[PDB]
Amino acid sequence: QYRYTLPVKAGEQRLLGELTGAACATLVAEIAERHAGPVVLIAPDMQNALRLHDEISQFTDQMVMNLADWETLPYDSFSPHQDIISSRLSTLYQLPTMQRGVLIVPVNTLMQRVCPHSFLHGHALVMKKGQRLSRDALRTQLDSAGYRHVDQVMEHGEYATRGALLDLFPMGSELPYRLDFFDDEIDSLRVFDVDSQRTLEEVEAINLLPAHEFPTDKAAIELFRSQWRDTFEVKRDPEHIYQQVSKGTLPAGIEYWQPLFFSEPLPPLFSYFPANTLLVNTGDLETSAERFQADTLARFENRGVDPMRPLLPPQSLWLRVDELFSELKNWPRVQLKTEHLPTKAANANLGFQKLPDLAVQAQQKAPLDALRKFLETFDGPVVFSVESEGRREALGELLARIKIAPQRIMRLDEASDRGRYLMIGAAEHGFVDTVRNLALICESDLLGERVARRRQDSRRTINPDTLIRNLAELHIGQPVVHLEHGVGRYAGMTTLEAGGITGEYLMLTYANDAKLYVPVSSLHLISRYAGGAEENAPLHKLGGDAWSRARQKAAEKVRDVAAELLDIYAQRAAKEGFAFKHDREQYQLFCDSFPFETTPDQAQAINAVLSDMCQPLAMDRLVCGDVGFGKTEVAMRAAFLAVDNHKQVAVLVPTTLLAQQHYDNFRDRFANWPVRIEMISRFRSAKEQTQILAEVAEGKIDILIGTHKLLQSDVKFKDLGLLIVDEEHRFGVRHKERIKAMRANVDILTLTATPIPRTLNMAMSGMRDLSIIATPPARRLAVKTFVREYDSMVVREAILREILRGGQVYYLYNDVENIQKAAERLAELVPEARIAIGHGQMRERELERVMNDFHHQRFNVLVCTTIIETGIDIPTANTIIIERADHFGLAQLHQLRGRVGRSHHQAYAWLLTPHPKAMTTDAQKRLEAIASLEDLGAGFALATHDLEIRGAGELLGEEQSGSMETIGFSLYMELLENAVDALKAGREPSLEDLTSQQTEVELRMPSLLPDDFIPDVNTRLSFYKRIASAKTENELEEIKVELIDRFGLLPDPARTLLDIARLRQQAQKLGIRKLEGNEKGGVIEFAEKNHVNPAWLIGLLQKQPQHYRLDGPTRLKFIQDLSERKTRIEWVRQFMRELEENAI
Amino acid sequence: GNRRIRSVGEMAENQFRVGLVRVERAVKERLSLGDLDTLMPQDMINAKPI
Ligand SMILES: Nc1ncnc2c1ncn2[C@@H]1O[C@H](COP(=O)(O)OP(=O)(O)OP(=O)(O)O)[C@@H](O)[C@H]1O
Ligand SMILES: [Mg+2]
Repeated sequence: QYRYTLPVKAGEQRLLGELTGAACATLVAEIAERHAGPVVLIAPDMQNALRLHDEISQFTDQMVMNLADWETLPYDSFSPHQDIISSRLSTLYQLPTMQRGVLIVPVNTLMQRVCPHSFLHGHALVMKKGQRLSRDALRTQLDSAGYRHVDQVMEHGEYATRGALLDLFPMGSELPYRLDFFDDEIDSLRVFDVDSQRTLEEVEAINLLPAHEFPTDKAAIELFRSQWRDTFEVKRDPEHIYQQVSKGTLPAGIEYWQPLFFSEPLPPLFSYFPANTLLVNTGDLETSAERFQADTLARFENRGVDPMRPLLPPQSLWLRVDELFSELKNWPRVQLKTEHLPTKAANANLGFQKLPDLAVQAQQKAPLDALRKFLETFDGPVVFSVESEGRREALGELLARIKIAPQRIMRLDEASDRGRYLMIGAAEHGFVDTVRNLALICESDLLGERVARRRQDSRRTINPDTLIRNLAELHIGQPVVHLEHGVGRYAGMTTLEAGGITGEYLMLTYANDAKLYVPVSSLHLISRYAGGAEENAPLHKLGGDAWSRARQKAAEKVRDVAAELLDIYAQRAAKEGFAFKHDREQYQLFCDSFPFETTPDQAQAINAVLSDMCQPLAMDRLVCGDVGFGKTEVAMRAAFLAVDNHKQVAVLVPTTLLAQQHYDNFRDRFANWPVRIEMISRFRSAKEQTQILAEVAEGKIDILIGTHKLLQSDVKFKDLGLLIVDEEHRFGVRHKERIKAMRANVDILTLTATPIPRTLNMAMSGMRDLSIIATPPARRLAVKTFVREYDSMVVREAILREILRGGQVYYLYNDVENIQKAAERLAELVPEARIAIGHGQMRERELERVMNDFHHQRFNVLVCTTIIETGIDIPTANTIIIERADHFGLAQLHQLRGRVGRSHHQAYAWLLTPHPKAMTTDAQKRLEAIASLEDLGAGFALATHDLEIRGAGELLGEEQSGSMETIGFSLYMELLENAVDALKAGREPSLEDLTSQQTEVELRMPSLLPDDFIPDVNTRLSFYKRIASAKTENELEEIKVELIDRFGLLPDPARTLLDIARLRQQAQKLGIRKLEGNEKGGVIEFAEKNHVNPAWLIGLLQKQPQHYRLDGPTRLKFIQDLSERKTRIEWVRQFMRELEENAI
Repeated sequence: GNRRIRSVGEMAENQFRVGLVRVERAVKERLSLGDLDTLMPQDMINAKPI
């Protein structure tokens, strides 16, 4: 027995109470199971409907299905994307006889009118083999369809019923079909010829649906025109929809002139309902129907202008709320509402209390305190409802911390009196079902809230040294403090104009005589001086010296990159690769876990990657494929091959949010195989990194996803076997090579969508392989690009079109300082939306929360910078709005456009531009190019367009994109071959090895052999090797004299390099482990067994307190006026010598 | 009465105006970019396109 009775009568209601969040789901599951007939869930808004479509399906198994609505807005200008109609009609054809299941409609669709009968049981036929129907029923329905009984069916509108076999020549196609009803059932779908009557194919289910929502044939066009001349007025213009339809074409938003085509009023959709449904509500309807009617009326009057393209009244294409509640008194109804309903029949209360304070945080030494104390005091069962599959493991290793191991159940009524279970679904909030004592603890009840940004005391001081009461009496020349800019000199009253207002101002002279005028209405921002130096007061510069001091830096080309890159590649080309082992079935299971199908180009790229990894050479492959084509699953099916040989994949992504997304996706995909995946970035705190690094070094973590924090010289993999650069049109060069440098024979799998020109040319010349991806995966539609001048009405219409569909919006802004004001302005413009700010300059525990909540639909619009430029998935987001698209690269614009789409929904992307009197010519060229290439597979064409204009940079340097007089590939292969042969023969270690054991004497003062001095990169590299490997000062001097002979005078960088290597030679023998230097001083880092006199050390400290300070066990900070580099060098050498004479 | 003379002053002023258009475009972009409250005009205009 159950808790309450369902109603079965005309329109009697049942109010259910107290059902808190994600309990509407379990009630509708219970109702759908206990009811002998359909259940129609009338959600309050499409958003909720979509959410319910995922929640309900978790708690039962009846066919829960939506009703795919036109994703346009009322009286919009876009077509409903014909695929949608192919699923909007089919539902309607089954709806008069569905015998079980749940149909979810919002009131946006519920208030709409739909095709009114006839046309459906006239222009369609859906029939599967499990249609238990007779012959003469089809006979009379085709009779009503107007088909003629022809024994030799050859043309449209013909049917036959002879013996046991039934024939049709349908209105839609040109093929007749044989049916073969047996025993009140259909048994065959024999595609037989127009005349020969010979079966071509036997099928099980047939679909002949009209590809337009309204009839399109000539008679219906004439009817449309006649109704038009009845109601509207025809104007002579080749764009008026009267002449557009008459000429045969269908305009953009033609679906909103639906009722004209039919000459019988559109039925209110309720005629399509079965005999005995049971309308289950959610929230409220007599509040959301009214809101939608008001918005529809607003759109009708808004667009009830424009004599071109006129509109029907909303009564003609929508139910009026009065009619809608005339009809919801014609169905037996159950309302699920979250509040204590008092007492009566047709009313009931289901005790569904909210969960207690469940939250965790790393602040307490016991983080799992709320849960550990709740799960002992709970007599009932507890079901944990984790979100995905992989998240189970991310929740399975967290409840192991308090000795709770959850079984996995399938249906919620498998719970005991006492047990912990978890189930996988999409529920969003918990509940303590105190009726049957059970509890559901959704994963969003373990991550309660974030409460930081609680600040620090005092950002202002009031009435101290200078009250600043200021009834003006100040003299002229008297120093003054502005709170924001510092000390200036008050230079009198003045009068000014400011664009329409004449005001009085105070006159303040800062440094360089740059004057600041402050209003007299706001003189309280100004205080008197306090240092007691009214004659010795300083003077700041307004606006700082950021612009001035930024040119102080550079021009020394402190490091030569050609030698390093040549040595990296030369070490690469020498070592034999690893030839992975491939297990057929043990990778077949990994393939079977993929819930999709590999398109015949993705399965070609995957096969190439595997057959390249299983070769004795070293891969270097680019997987350039257009955005959203499933490039990442190539990385996973290569990562499985790698780590199945115990080989420590390392995935490298160029931003934090992409790192978090890839961490979640990899835990999802590797959710059963014993490979421990971890992510290292700036999200992970310093007590998590210091454990992840220890794990990696010991070799237990087997996939490590990281931002640039990965390549920071403290990350030592045990057995690295595969490197997956993701979104490599970033990273520069040194970041891409900094992981290849430590392990040469590693395999690199370089994933990108628009490769940056250097690594596109270098793929087009054979240095790397290339495996393009085309054939967009399943149901992707090319994103529609629109380029408009910025307009608040355009923004509002775009946002509402997306939101009332239920999706989400990226509103890309790309200016951090003004993004707060931009989000405020947006939230005042569109009150209907929910808006959050996302950019990579927050406290990062706020960015975690923001992009988590975005993934869980807790807000719609995300005002964001270009941190979302790198492959954030979010398959619901289907509208990007680029605020200022004029300054963005072609590759940048393509990646931003690729964020939307990602699923079967047609997704628009707007590139708002400033008004064209201030856009450069190159900007309109870029924008017209990116709007032209609005198709699929456009990524690689755009990349090879960006190359060829930008031109590939140095093949053996930094600076990926630019002409800039590279070295030739034909020269480069010869140079590399010479390096390979000298290296292998010689067997010298890599330059990086000479960097590894190098006692660091980073004194950040240039040290290299200049290019003109030794032009041959190979020979210069040989001197690098022989210098840094010189282990005697005599050997260094022999190098010096040989280099003097072979190339004359020694430039300053060269001789400094020699002296620095000398100091290395000395300090490694001494016990100095890392020595520094700078303009103002430096630090010397000793080893554990050093040759430093500690008595002399304390002597240094106590006779020079202004020069020597110990901060650390071996960190001896020295400070000296090292304003000349030569003085710096002599200082450090003399320091060491003074140490070595006292060495012990 | 239909052909007129533009000597040194008018021609050079035209080129100065051509430069000033690019200057004011750059000024507008630099203003609409962030962090207004610590800008100064010297760090705002470029003396290159004049
Ligand atoms: N063959 C396929 N058929 C259908 N869907 C696919 C197929 N391959 C991938 N997908 C889906 O398409 C989406 C593409 O995301 P994915 O990250 O895999 O590629 P991508 O987005 O191009 O890579 P990146 O994140 O670097 O841009 C994924 O959600 C994936 O589930
Ligand atoms: Mg990727």
